[PDB]
Amino acid sequence: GSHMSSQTEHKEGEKVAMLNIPKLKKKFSIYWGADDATLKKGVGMFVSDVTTTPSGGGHTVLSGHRDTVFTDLGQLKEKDTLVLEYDNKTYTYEIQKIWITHADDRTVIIKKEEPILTLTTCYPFDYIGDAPDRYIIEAKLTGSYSK
Repeated sequence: GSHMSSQTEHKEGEKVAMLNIPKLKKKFSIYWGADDATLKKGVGMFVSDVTTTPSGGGHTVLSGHRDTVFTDLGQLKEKDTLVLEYDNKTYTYEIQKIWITHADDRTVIIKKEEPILTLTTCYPFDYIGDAPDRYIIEAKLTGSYSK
């Protein structure tokens, strides 16, 4: 009963926002939800009754994996910033603190009464599936743009 398909409303596996890095001048496509079951997508946004998208003050969680090392040095730093594009609006975030937590850390996947961007990734080649310790990049919204 999956013959019918939908494409227009916020749906998991669909591009809803784009992640752009100014310091590293790197860009990544962020799709609604983050299905780890399939390796089709690369980066997905956590979706839960507590997790929400960055459209104006909310808990934003990013999910990704680590492949190789290139600009990781500039990625992990409070001087780095994460720009998110949503609804033709650009949100400017800034790395506040970087640490590592377990994949079962709901404290980092809870709800936030403020616009905070948290990135959780890892899935190393050494470990198959959801690595035990995932890297966490915490960032807060400093500026926002709207066109």
